[PDB]
Parts: sequence; structure tokens; C-alpha cells
Amino acid sequence: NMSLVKETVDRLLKGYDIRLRPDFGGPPVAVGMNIDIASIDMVSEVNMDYTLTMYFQQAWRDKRLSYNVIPLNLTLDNRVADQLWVPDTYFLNDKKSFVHGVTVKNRMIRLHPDGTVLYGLRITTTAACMMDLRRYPLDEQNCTLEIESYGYTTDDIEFYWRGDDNAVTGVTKIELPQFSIVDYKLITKKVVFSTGSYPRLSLSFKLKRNIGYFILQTYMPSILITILSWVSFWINYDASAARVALGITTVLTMTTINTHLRETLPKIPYVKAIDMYLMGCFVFVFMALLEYALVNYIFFSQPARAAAIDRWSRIFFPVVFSFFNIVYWLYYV
Amino acid sequence: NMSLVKETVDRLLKGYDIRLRPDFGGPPVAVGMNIDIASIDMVSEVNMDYTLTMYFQQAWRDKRLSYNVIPLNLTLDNRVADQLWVPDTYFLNDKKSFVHGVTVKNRMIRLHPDGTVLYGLRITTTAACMMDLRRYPLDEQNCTLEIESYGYTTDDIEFYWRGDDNAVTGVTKIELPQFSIVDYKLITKKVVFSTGSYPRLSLSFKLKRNIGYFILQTYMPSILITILSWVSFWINYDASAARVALGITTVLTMTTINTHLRETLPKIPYVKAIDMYLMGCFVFVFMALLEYALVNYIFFSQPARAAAIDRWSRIFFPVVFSFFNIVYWLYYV
Amino acid sequence: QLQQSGAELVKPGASVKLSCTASGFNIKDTYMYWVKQRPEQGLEWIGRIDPANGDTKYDPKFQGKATITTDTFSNTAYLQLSSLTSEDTAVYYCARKGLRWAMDYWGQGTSVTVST
Amino acid sequence: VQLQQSGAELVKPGASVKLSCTASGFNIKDTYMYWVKQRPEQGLEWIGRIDPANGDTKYDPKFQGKATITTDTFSNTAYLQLSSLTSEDTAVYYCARKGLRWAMDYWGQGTSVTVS
Amino acid sequence: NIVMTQSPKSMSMSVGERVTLSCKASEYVGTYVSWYQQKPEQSPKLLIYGASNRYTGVPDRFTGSGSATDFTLTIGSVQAEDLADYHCGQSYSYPTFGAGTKLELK
Amino acid sequence: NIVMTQSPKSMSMSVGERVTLSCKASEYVGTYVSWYQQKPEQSPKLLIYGASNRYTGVPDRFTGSGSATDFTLTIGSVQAEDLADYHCGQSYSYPTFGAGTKLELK
Amino acid sequence: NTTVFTRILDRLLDGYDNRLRPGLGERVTEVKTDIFVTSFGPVSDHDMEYTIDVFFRQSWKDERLKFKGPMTVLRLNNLMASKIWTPDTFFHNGKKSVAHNMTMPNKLLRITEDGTLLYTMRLTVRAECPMHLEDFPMDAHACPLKFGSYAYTRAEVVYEWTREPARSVVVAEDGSRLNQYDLLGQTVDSGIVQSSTGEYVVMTTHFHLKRKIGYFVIQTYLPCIMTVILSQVSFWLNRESVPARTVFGVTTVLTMTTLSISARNSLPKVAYATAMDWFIAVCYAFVFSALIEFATVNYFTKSQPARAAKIDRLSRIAFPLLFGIFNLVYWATYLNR
Amino acid sequence: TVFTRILDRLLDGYDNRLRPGLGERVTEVKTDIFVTSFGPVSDHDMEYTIDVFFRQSWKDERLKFKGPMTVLRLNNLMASKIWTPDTFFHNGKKSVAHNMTMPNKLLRITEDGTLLYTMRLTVRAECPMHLEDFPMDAHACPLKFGSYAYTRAEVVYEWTREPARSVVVAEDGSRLNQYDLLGQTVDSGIVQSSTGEYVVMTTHFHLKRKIGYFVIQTYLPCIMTVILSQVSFWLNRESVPARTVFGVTTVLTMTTLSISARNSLPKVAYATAMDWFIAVCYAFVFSALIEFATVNYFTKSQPARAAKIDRLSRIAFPLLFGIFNLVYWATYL
Ligand SMILES: *[C@@H]1O[C@H](CO)[C@@H](O[C@@H]2O[C@H](CO)[C@@H](O[C@@H]3O[C@H](CO)[C@@H](O)[C@H](O)[C@@H]3O)[C@H](O)[C@H]2NC(C)=O)[C@H](O)[C@H]1NC(C)=O
Ligand SMILES: *[C@@H]1O[C@H](CO)[C@@H](O[C@@H]2O[C@H](CO)[C@@H](O[C@@H]3O[C@H](CO)[C@@H](O)[C@H](O)[C@@H]3O)[C@H](O)[C@H]2NC(C)=O)[C@H](O)[C@H]1NC(C)=O
Ligand SMILES: CCOC(=O)c1ncn2c1CN(C)C(=O)c1cc(F)ccc1-2
Ligand SMILES: *[C@@H]1O[C@H](CO)[C@@H](O)[C@H](O)[C@H]1NC(C)=O
Ligand SMILES: *[C@@H]1O[C@H](CO)[C@@H](O)[C@H](O)[C@H]1NC(C)=O
Repeated sequence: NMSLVKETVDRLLKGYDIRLRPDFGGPPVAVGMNIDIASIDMVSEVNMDYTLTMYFQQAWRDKRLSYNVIPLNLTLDNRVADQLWVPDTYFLNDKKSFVHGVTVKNRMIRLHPDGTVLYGLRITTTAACMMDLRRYPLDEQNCTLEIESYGYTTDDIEFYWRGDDNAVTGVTKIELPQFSIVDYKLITKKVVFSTGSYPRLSLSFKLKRNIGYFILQTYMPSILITILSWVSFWINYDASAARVALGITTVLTMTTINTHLRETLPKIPYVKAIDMYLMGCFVFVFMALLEYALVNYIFFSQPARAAAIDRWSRIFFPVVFSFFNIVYWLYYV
Repeated sequence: NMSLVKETVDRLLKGYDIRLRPDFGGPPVAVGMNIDIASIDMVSEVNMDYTLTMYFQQAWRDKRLSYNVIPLNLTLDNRVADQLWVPDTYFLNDKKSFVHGVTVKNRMIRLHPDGTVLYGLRITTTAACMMDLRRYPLDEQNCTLEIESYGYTTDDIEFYWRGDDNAVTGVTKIELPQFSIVDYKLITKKVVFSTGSYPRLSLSFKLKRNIGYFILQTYMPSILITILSWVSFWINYDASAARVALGITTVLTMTTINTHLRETLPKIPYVKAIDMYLMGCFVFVFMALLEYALVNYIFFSQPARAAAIDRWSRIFFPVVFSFFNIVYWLYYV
Repeated sequence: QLQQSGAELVKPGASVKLSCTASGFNIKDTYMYWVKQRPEQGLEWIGRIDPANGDTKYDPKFQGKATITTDTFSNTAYLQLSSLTSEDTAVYYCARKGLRWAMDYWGQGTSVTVST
Repeated sequence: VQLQQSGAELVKPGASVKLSCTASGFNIKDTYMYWVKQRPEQGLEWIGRIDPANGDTKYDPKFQGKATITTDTFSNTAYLQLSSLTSEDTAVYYCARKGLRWAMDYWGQGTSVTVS
Repeated sequence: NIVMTQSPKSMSMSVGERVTLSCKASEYVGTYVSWYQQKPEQSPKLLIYGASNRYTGVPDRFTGSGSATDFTLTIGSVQAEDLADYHCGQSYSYPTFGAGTKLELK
Repeated sequence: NIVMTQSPKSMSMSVGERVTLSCKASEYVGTYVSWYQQKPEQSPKLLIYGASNRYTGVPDRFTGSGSATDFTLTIGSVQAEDLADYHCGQSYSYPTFGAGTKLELK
Repeated sequence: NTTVFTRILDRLLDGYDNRLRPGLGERVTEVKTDIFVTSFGPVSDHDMEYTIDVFFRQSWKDERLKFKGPMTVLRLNNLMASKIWTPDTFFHNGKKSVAHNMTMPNKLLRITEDGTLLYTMRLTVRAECPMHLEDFPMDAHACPLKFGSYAYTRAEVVYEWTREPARSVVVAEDGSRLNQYDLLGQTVDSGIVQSSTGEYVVMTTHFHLKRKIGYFVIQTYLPCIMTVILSQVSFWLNRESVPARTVFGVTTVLTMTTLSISARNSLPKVAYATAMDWFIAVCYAFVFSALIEFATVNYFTKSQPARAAKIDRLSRIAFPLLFGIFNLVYWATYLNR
Repeated sequence: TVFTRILDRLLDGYDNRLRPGLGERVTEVKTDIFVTSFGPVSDHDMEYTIDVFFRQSWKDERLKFKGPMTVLRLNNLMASKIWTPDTFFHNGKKSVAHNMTMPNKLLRITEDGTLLYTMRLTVRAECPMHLEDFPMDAHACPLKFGSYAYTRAEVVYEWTREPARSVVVAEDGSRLNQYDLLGQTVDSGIVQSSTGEYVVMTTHFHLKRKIGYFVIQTYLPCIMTVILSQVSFWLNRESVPARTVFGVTTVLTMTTLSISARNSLPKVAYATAMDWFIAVCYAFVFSALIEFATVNYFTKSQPARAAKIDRLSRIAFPLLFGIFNLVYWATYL
């Protein structure tokens, strides 16, 4: 009936002291957290942060809110969320987060006959995780989300997932455009700060980059120019201007490609792998130009030395380049 | 004592009507404003706006807040500012401003035994001042800020600075990254709108440009490119492809310089000064290329004519170019 | 709904005052217009008055020859002509603004005759 | 406002002596307590710091394990305890309170400890 | 100053005939033209206020069509007493009036 | 650990003469020094706390000057009672005190 | 003292139910509107939206608020505006708007002795206007702004203008801050919009805009004209000097490509074909045809050089004629509009 | 039950507007900071983000009670009712006090009456920088906070612990993309403004720039292209067109490299220390080009002076180059 539920809610809210958490003098009150991730919008390297949207759900047993008249599960309008007690929970490493309000503020309050309260939000968080880009692009990230309690010490509150295997859902359906999920882990800890010991949970999942895309875009032009620089050797040493044309154009094109790739890639002001590779190729074409210049200098005295140096260069350069590439790709991958 | 101040404040705020300002029936109230500028963050030409942070203080005599028991100057909490009357004062040409709320809403309320209320804010205002870039980069801006009472006509409220020489402080310590402060003035006006006559205060400070850094980055490349035309003139008349290639290179370099500078300059429709300078240099190198084209075309008739035209151009261009630069720098300065 | 004075005959060069009395509403809400009509010719606009602020607008060709003033207590408008010649002998109407700026309600009209 | 200390002490080597300073005019729980020894005709030298709030005590690394500071908030007193005394340990002892940018403004009259 | 041109000058049509009168505005006037009817020796009355809107107490035979600069008043079955002067006046600016149209039975 | 140095060791000045005492700190100390005056067989008192702040009940002749690692106590008019030991002790870290200066009348 | 006014105000607000509008069972409530534009903000083509800064004024007669007192005109504080009835007026096509809250809510409430409430706000309105960019950059388009009542049919609330409509929307002289466009005039109109719920009165205001051409004169047109003239000049040089003419033809096409990239950068994506794109396509086609002619001459010089010289002279005397003719036709066509 | 009475009795007859001891002694507030993570410093706007825990403690005499708890951990809700000192950051551009799920403010009440009040903040402070030493610069960014609307007579700030140990930075959290955190320094001062004398707590964070990137970024291409301009001398003088192309290529590469370097350099009126090295590296190429031009001129009249100029340039250029490099690298570090 209507009037029974009305008077039950009225007698529950009457004489309710909000600022006193349940079981004030007794044992800590357990709080179970449950997360349903809808999507991960974007994962940036410039700002070192990722955006996620999730459904956050907290369940806690509360002896004050308890009724035995009606067997139904009462669900209240979200306006009641202010009058009841709610555990304060702050994400430690979020930079800007807001609860979605479209038609109303998206939060649900669901009571129970035995006193268990279920409280749900819909949260969008721009969390921050440090990205180690030494091995960029081929790297693995370990971005996390850290949950804690800010008001109550470990003596008053306890945090635990409601089934470790089924705590976090929807991860398989997540589809990052440039990355791909590999695995996720759930952790429960206690952190010591200067005012006490505070409980915490951690939801941490790996991210692996896709190698297939970056190769064609970045590495192919440099390798093509480096290989095409070698055609300089097959030309006869008589045609000086013709060979110098290639020996110059290769270096100029390498510099231009370096500048373009610097403009395109996400700016990060410390050493990364692709810079090492481009510098290696640049040094190779520079050394080709240098050896031909030396040949042209010592050519007038003895031609046999020139033919010998040309043969040595032909038989040595590709071997050194292949060795360098093999060492590189074996050390990184 | 404490109880004395408690009961005094409690009996003051009781029976106090916030809707009506002091002296509702008779003479107008007196309001004194005392700005203190902290810093001018950024001055953008793209949007034509200048962000600025200020401590904004208003003092006025309110009779209903008159107490005689306590000799102290009461300094109530900031919350009390929601109960006392406060004159509504809006900036006229702002686009987006917000009072800082780092720890609390930064407002200061300071009473007095005779009722001289003092009310303070810390405001960050993004105001918009129309900028003329005809004389760019050598230009003077006159950016202002305007203050008006939105709800009370000159029959109700009055505005006057608390001593002009000490009205606005902290301007000397301001160190803009690009511009330079010259002078600031404070004006009192009455603006007539459709509904009535409203008071207005105006605070306006000039801004001068630092021509030193801006000359070195842009004005030298044009001279360096134009020198290439003279260098081409000093070439023997027999060689044709080399000098034609030099002229084409100068034309392409002038075009690329124009494009790059436009990509770096603040985009505005009307023609600027540096555009006139670049157009002059482009016309000069284009005339040099056309001159050598004519030389190559009329070379088969008689080489004496070719050498004569070369000598004429060599003795002609370096004087006309310097005369043009003379007129330029004497017209824009 | 609207009341006006009767016909008026005046000698040339002498000012005359005409009255328009509203009934059933307060003119402080709406404007008041004045229109003149010569025999068998098109209508012509003289000017309008806003009782709230007392501001008045006149047709430039009739400017300086007519003055419109209102009294809210008597709820009446008054059109005082200047020295008028034998030319402007015509009918006069006072009108109120309507829904979409149409002069809906009109007085019965008064005839101003000039003769020596 | 005022600090009181015990009388002069005489102790033979190899024994422990206890010094206590009592504070009147303020609760100890508010500010810290500082103990500083000073030898005859030499510069002041710090011994230890105690905080009544948490009971945390910090010692000069050369005296770590040789002195112990305790606070009794009920009796509103501070207690210093020395061990393994030598003839070189003889010096005057001062108990002080910090305030106004860590000035150590109020000191006790001073207790004298002689080893023989 | 805005000037109005009313057409035709005068017209004579018998009972039961569709009649159309046109009003042309020099400058812009947006849906503020009104159409007034005046019988001889009587004060003018309001027939159409705005465009295609009928004042209360007017028969449904009168219709109006509007635009930016062209306006049209249309009568269907025309009774005996409907002959009278018609004026199209605009009030977008300081109001002005057309020359007027006199309608007479044949 | 932070160590203080005080100069001069022992100086003798006559009545009515300006006196300067210098205190140099090895590490950085951000204006947290304090100056203590100790009479013979008495308990050290406080003269200057921080930099250039006079404790209540202290004559105005004493002045202090501070910097990052250089501090100076300046006495103008000097009396007979003003002669006593002076210590400069810093509290930026765990507190320590300088060697001390002995001042005797001549 | 102020106690008289406080008692008057408390007797006034007593029993005043804000959920109801003035004159419910009686005649319809009539609201009079006015707009004073302090500044006309920057018009963005990429979003096709224009910002405007207005002083929105409304006035309506209300019977319950009349009083008898000495003041005869009450200028009340802003916070009282929420207690009395206030007609809702949402701009029909506003993408996102913001009412300033600088140091106190920008609202003014003025109550006369009769009961004629005046209520004004300050607004920054960001409204969308569809555009026809076919005539770009010679375009001239009008951006509208339509506001009407909400949750109230035409039977209950009717909007009118305070003064003669031509002088209702008033724009300040120095207020116009338009970097690129130019303001011509303003026009107003009243209308009725019929929907599933009912009929709603709607006030429409058009602001006419025109675009300055000076920027695009030196931006893209002059580069393409100079490039056409340059590429045509190459036909006068001797055909023996091959590398110079080849470098010439290559540089012309490369500059044309960069110019086309910039021109495509100029405007947001549209299905239409812009006039500037038409001009640039013809310019590029001309320089490319000239390069093709040079190439075929260099290939043909070996078989029959006399015909090659005739072809060169004919191209010299033929190309500038067609170029100038097309330029005249295009400029006349788009300037006459 | 009992706690509700204990809690209502305190707030009964309590007025938040008056700070403790209005006519009594001054209030002494102790402050402590815990910098969770040091945000990314920016050079274009000269601002740095920081994420902090902010703890304050003052002795409030009126809230003393007696109960079984001896420490009350209250919800954030009661923070608004008691007095709370307003502490604002003197140079914060726009901070934000996080309220993730409930306002992140912890309040603790001791039995004696010593309140504790901690918040979580994100502050975007501004520090002026000096780039005359760029990229070898080392500068310190300050963070100054103080009271508002309280003179020195009313509120005094102190550090809760020994000042060297007050500001504590978490080791893992401190993330800087480009710079490298070095150390912390604290200070107390008195600032005098128009309203009165305020006490100000200052904390400098020292920063030093990482250099490993700009070595392989700009300096190495410049040195390599200068060495290439040097090798240009070794080329046989006979292949004149090849030598001209070799000279022009270095200039084109210098132009491209200089534009790429300017793209990343922060816009300042000062002449950065890197621009002098860039100017020298750019001038040596033009010097070599002028030498080659003078050789091409002299070769016709006399071969002896041509060979002598070649020899002297070869023996002279790298010596001065190395001397300048030594001076440059010795001056700054
Ligand atoms: C990403 O980084 C986090 C940060 O450390 C990694 O979390 C670490 O995970 C391991 C394995 O789950 C934890 O080891 C645990 O040690 C306790 C000691 O009693 C043991 O009982 C557990 O069975 C487990 O072995 C480790 O504590 C934890 N780090 C911290 C600081 O707690 C995480 O593994 C990294 N990778 C991913 C995919 O998240
Ligand atoms: C920047 O622009 C503002 C306005 O755009 C200028 O403010 C104007 O300054 C003049 C003074 O040069 C004012 O004239 C004054 O008139 C009063 C009338 O009684 C009288 O005291 C003097 O005759 C005085 O000349 C003018 O009112 C004022 N405002 C305007 C024109 O709107 C300002 O001078 C410009 N420059 C700077 C550095 O601010
Ligand atoms: C399809 C259901 O539509 C609504 O529920 C609705 N809600 C508000 N309005 C409508 C009607 N509608 C499509 C409008 O555009 C409109 C136009 C008005 F002038 C005033 C109100 C509304
Ligand atoms: C209420 O929720 C509980 C959750 O376990 C469930 O067991 C119970 O069946 C629900 N009540 C009804 C009436 O469905
Ligand atoms: C209160 O402020 C006035 C204004 O200067 C000042 O004269 C007075 O001394 C102040 N009162 C106290 C107690 O300082």
C-alpha cells in the first residue's frame, strides 16, 4: 500500500543524525565497491592522462535504516541522497571529474529490508598515469586508478571488492583505437600517512601499443632513403657531379623527414628510441658522403686506392646496416 | 569581551532589510573604489583580449550598521557578505571573469564604529579591448577597463576614486613579457542609456610594443634575399641557367617567407605594414628576375647591350632600395 | 469608447485646441496618435504621444505647427494647433495602438474650418 | 609563563640522574619542550626535543641512546633521564619552551649536575 | 520616409465577384501592414491587423496575404454594403498611409 | 648538520660606541635566527627572534639584519649593563647554537 | 525611515503566488521587449555561429503589485527578481548562452506605482546562422535571432515591441567589433509558430552582414595572378636553354600546389563549390597547360623545329588573351551580384 | 544517542562569524603541506601545477567538551558550521578544491579543543622565469600563501613541525616531463599592502632543466653541418658546379634546422644562450661560402693565391671553431 511505505520512510528519516556514521563507537563498517566501465575515451601522451566513464557502486550495511513492514526493496529519488549518510571516497590521482547530470543528477539510492544500502553514481574521470616513453613507440603502460577514503581511518571503514573475479566488468568490450587491453588487476592495501593509516583499493590495467601502424608511417621513409643512398656507389667515379647530387639529396631528405616526423609525433622533451634510429640513419648517409669526399680527394694520386675503397664500401655498408638493425630490433622487441 | 560583540552583531543583523540600500528615500550614497592590479597575465591579439587579476575594494557609509559599544574594528567572516547590502557593479567590456575560490570565496568584510563598510574581492577579468594593427609591429594600444553600477542611476549612487594618485597601485612592478606599460589614467564619466543616467569609472593604460625583438626575427631575411639579386647581377653574362635559377630561388623564397610569416603572425583581414615591406621585397626580386630574362632574350643581338644593362642595374638598384627603406622607416616612425 | 469635441470654426492665424477623452481604459499603457483627413483625399499622420514619459513625435512637415499634451488625471489628450491658414481645413481623428501596431479604435472626428 | 626546576644534584660516576622541569601558566600539550646543556665557559649545546601531543622525541645524534625525555601531562611536568655519566658530563641544564618562530623564549633558572 | 502605393485607384464590380486590391511598399516593412475600411461620413474601422489576421467582428469573406514588400486584400462574395474606401497603412516606422481606394457598385 | 660561526670571538668596546656582531651559517637558514643575551650566572634571555624583530620589553637600541646566510646584530648606544654574552642560534632545522661572544667594557 | 518601505514591501509580497501569471482568468498578459546590442562579437565560419552581447529588457503590466506610497518609483535589488513572476524567454536557436554574474546577478527590477514592472538582464548570446557560401568570398548573408515564450501558448502570452519596431533593436556605434565581416543593418519581424503543443508567438531579428574582400585580394588572388604571369613569361626565352625553363615550370606548379593547400585551409568543408576554388582551379589549369605545351615543344624540337617555333609564337600571342578574358568574365560575374 | 547531545550542545550558542578570541589574544594557526605530485611546469605561460594536501590546526577554546571518545572524527558537513581560517595563495592563477564524491575536507576535534582541518587542492601557481641561461637555466618557483581580511594582530601562521621538515614531497608522485625536482625551501615574512600588514608563508621549489634532449636535437645537427662545410674545402676546385651545390645544401639545411629550432623555443624578448650558438653555427657556413666565391673569382687571374687561400682556410677554420666551442661550453656550466 502507499500509506504504509509513506509512514515507514517518514519514521526512518525522523531522528536521523547524518553526521554520525553507522556504528559510531563499535567496529568498522564494511563498504563494498563495484565498478562497471563503459568506455575509455582518449589516452594522451602529451598530458599523460586517460579519460574513462564508469558506473560506481557502493554497498554498506546500516542498522538505522531498517524496516520489517513491507517486503519490497524501496528505491528512493536521488534527492534523498543528501539526507542519508554516504561514505566519502576520493580518487587519489584524478585531475578533473564530474557527475553526469542530464535530466537529474545520475545517482541511485536503494534501501533493503535488512538494512543494506546501495548507492550508485555515474562518473567521468580524467585520471593521470605516468608514461615511460623511452621505448616509444613499442612500450607497455601500467595505468591505474586509485581509490581511497579521505575522512575515516582504517579503524572506522573497510574497503573490499564484491567478488574479485566479477568486481570490474566491461573491460573486454573496451576498444581503444591505438592501444589494446592485455590484463587488469585488483589490489587492496593500507597506506600510512602522517595522520594515520587509510584503506585503499587499486584497479590497474596494462596497455600495449600496436606496432603495425607506426612502421609504415615512420620507419619506411628513412630506410628507403638510406638504401637509395647506396646507389651512389655503383656509379663510376668519373661522374663526380652526378654522385654528389645523390650524396647531397639523401642528406637533405633525411633532415627534412626528421623535421616532419618531429612536427607530427607528440612532443616529449627527452630521449626516445625513434630519435636514436633516425640519428643512426642520418649518421650513415653522412658517412657515405664523407667517404666519397675522401675518395674524390685522394683520387688524383692513385686510382687503384679509389677502386679498392669503393669495393670495400660496397661489401661492408649493407652488412653493418643489417647488423645494426638486428641488434636494435632484438634489444627492443 | 566576546559576548558583547556576539550580541552586538546579532542585534545589528536582526531587523535588517537587504532589499533596500542605505538612505532609500533621500540623498544618494557614496561609494569609493580602490583597484590594486596584481598582474596582466596575457595580451592576445587573436582574440583581442587581456587577462588581468586585481584586488577590488569598495568603501561606503551605511547608517544601519552603526555600533558604539566595542571600540575595535570588527572583521567578520566572509559568509556575512551574503546578508549585508552590497552595490552591484559590473564591468562593461568583460567576456569571462570569476572570483577566486581556492579555499574560500576571497571577499573581505571590514566594519567600522561609524558604519564605513569596506568590501573586497579578488577578481580575474578577461576584458576585450579593440586593437588597431595598421602600424604593426610598431604600434600603440590603448586598452581600458570600465566600471558601472547596473541597477542604480546617478540619483542613487556615486562613484569616486579614493585619491587619484593613489587610486591604482602596483603598475610599476608589472613586467609584461612582450609589451611595455607607458601611462595610466583614471576618468569619471556619466553615461546616458535609454532608462536613465548611470555613473561610470574608467581605468585606461597605454601599451607600447618592443620593436627590438621583432625587427631582428623578420626584417633581416628580406634584406638577405634581396642581396641575392645584386649577387646575381655580379655574375658574368655568359652563364644563364645559374642566374635564372638564383632568381627563381629568390622568388620562391620570398613566397615561402610570406606564407610562413602569415602562419606565424596574428591573422587579421586588413593589410599590415610588414605585408607592405614583404610585398616591396617581392617586387624587387621579381623585377630582378624579369630584368635578367630580358638580358638573356636580347643577348643574341649584341653582348655590349647586355654588359651595359648589367652595369646600369648594378649602379641603379642599391640606391633605389636604400631610398625605399629610408622612406619606409621615416614613414612608420 | 472615445469622445471628441464638436465642430470648430476659427479665423485664420488663431490657434485652436482640440480634445480627445478616453473611456474604459487608462492611456498610460498605450500611445495616442493623431490623423488628419482632407475632403476626398488620403489620410495623413500628424504625430503620436506616449503618456508614460510624455515624449512626442511629429511628422517633420507638420513640426512646429501642432503640440500634443496629455493629462492622466482627466485621461485626455489635447492637440493645440499653431497659427493655421485657410489651407488646413479638414477632419481630425485620435487613435490608440492595437495588437500589431494598428490604429484600431478611432474617435468620431471633428471638423476644423477656417474662414475670414 | 614561569618554569621551575629541581635543585642541584651530586652523583658518582656510573649512575643515572633525573632532572625535571615544571611549567606554570600554560599547558605543556600546546608547545614543545627543549633541553639544552651548557658546559662552564663554553657555547650552548642542544640535547633533545619532546612533543607532548604524540610523545615523539628527537635527540642530538651524539646523545642518541644516552638520554631519555618523558612528559607527564597530568602533573604538567617534563623529565630528563641520563645514564652512564662521566666526569666530562658535568654541566648546567636548561629546560625551554618554543614560540613566535621557534625563539625558545623562556628558560628555566638552571640545574647543576656534578660527577665525582 | 516610407511611401505606399495602392492599386488600383478605383474599381467597379458587381455583387458576387472576387475582388483583389494590392499594396506596394517602397522600403522594407515586415508583416506590419494593416487594412482599414471607411464608410462615407464615418470614422475608419480596422479590418486586417498584421498580415492574414482578421480583427474580431469581421466577416470571413475578407482575407489578406502578406510578404516583404507586396500585400493583397481579397474579397469573395461581396455584399451590397461592403463598398467603401479601403486604406493600407504600414506601421513598421512612423506610420504612413496609401492614397486610398474607392469601391463603387456598377 | 647546520653549524654556526660567530665573530668576533671576544671584543671590548667603550660606552657610547656602535657595536656589530656577525653570524655566518654554513647551510641555508631562511631568517629563523635568534639572539640570546646571557648575563653571568643567570638564565639566557631573548633579544631578537627571526630577523629584525624585537621581543617585548627590549630596548630599541638593539637592531637586527638578516639575509640567506649572513646575520648581524647592531648595538648603538651601549650602557654598563648591556655587556654580557651573546649567542646566535638557528631553528630552521634541529636547533644549534654558535660559539658565543664575550663582551667586556674597556 | 526605511520601516515604512519595509512594511509596504512585506504587505506587497504577502499572498503573491509566483506560480500564477498576472491576470489568469482575465485578459492575456502582454510583454513588451527591447534589445540594445552593446557589441557584436566575432562571427566564426567554422562553427557557423555568431556571438552577440545584449541588454535584454522586458516590461509587463501586473495588477497585484500596485501600492500607494510617497516614492512612486521603486528601484529594487536584484535578488527580489526571483520572488515575483518572470516570463521565460528562451532564444529558439541559441547554441549556448551565459548570463553574467560578475559581482552581483546582472538584473534590475523597477516597479512603478501603477504596476508596470520593468526587468532587464545582460546576456552573451551565441546563436547559429546557416550560410550559403556559394558566393564566397563575395558573399552577403543575414544572421537571425528568434526568441519566443516557453510553456505558454499564444492564448496566454503575447510579445510586442516597446517602441516603433524600426527603432527597437538599437546597436551602439563603436560597439561593433568584427575583425572580418561588416555590419549593414538590422530588421525585425513578428510571427506565429505552430507546433504539436500549440501556437507560440515569436520575435525574429535579422542582422545583415557583408564580407570585406581586401584580405583575400592580397591573400590568394594576387599570388595566382603573379604565378600565371610568371609561368607565361617563360615562353619568351630561347628553347635552347632547357634547364632554366624546366626549373621555371616546376617551381610554378609547386607554388600553385602550396597556394591550393592554403586555399583549402581557408574555409570549412562544404559540398558546394566556392568561387575562389573555381578561380584557383582555372589558374592551376592554365599553368599546367603551359607546362604541357613547353614539354611537347621540347619533345617536338627534334622532328620539326620550324613548327615548334610557330607553336611558340602562337602560344605567346594566344595565352594572355584567354587569361585576361576569363579574368574579366569571372570578376564581372561575381561583382555584379 | 549520547553523541547527538554532545554534538548539538557545542553548536548551541556558537556564532561562526567571530574568530576565536576576538577581544582576547591573537589566534595562532599552524600549517603543514604534503605535496602529493608536482604537476608539469610550463614555459609558454610560466605556470606550474601542483597537487597538495593542506593541513591547518588552531586552538579553539569554545569547542572543548568531555566524552568517552577523546577524539571526534566528524563528517565534512560540520566543517561549514565552525569557524575556518581563510588561507589564500598569493599567486594562484586558478585553483580548484576537489569534491569527488563528497567535499574532500577532513575535520578532527580533540578533547582539549585543538581542531584539525585538511583539504586537497590543485594550484596553478605562476613563477617568473629568466631564460638568459636557456637551456642551462636553473630557477626556483615560489608558492606563497597567507591570510585574507586579517592583519598581523589577528592571525599568525606558523609551521607545525621543524620548517626544514614541513613541506614533504612524495617520492613516487613527483613527475616532471622536462625539468628535475631538486629541493625545497621555506620562509616566513611580512607583506604590507593597502589594508594592513599580512603574514606570508613562502615555499620555493628548486628546478633544474634536463639537457639530454637538446644535445641530439639541435647542437649535433649544427656541428655535423659545420663539419660538412669544412669538408667542402677538401673538394677538388675543378668540379665548380658540384662545389656550388655542396655550398648551397649546407645553407638550406641550416635554414630548415633553424626554423625547426625556433618552432620549439619559447617566445621571449631576451636573446637566449642557444641563439648565439645558432648564430655562430649559421655564420660559419656563410664564411665558407664567401671563401669559395673568392676562390672562384681568383682562380682565373692567379692559381697561386687560390691554392694559398684554400690551404689557409683549411688550416684556419676548425681551430677557431673548436676554440669557440670550448669557450661556449665552459662559460655556462
Ligand atoms: C602496475 O603497477 C602496480 C604498482 O605496484 C603493480 O601492483 C603490484 O602488484 C603486485 C602483484 O599483484 C603486488 O604484489 C603483491 O604483494 C603482496 C605482498 O604481501 C602479495 O601478498 C600479493 O599476492 C602480491 O604478490 C604489489 O604489492 C603491487 N604494488 C603495490 C605498490 O602494492 C602492478 O602489478 C603493475 N601491473 C599491473 C598490470 O597492474
Ligand atoms: C584611451 O582612450 C580613452 C577613451 O577611448 C581616452 O579617454 C579620454 O581621455 C580624454 C583626455 O585626453 C578625456 O577628455 C577629457 O574630457 C573631460 C570633459 O570634462 C575634461 O576633463 C578634459 O577636457 C579631458 O580632455 C575623455 O573624456 C576620455 N574618454 C573618452 C574620450 O571616452 C584616453 O585618453 C585614451 N588614452 C589613454 C592613455 O587612456
Ligand atoms: C514534440 C514535443 O515537443 C515538445 O514537447 C515541445 N516542448 C517545447 N516545445 C515543444 C514543441 N516544439 C516542437 C517546439 O519547438 C516548441 C516551440 C515553442 F515555441 C514553444 C515550445 C515548444
Ligand atoms: C531485493 O533485493 C534482494 C537482493 O539480494 C533480493 O534478494 C530480493 O529478492 C529483492 N526483493 C524483491 C521483492 O525482489
Ligand atoms: C579602525 O580603522 C580606522 C581607519 O583608519 C583607524 O583610524 C582606527 O585606528 C582603527 N581601529 C583600531 C582599533 O585600530
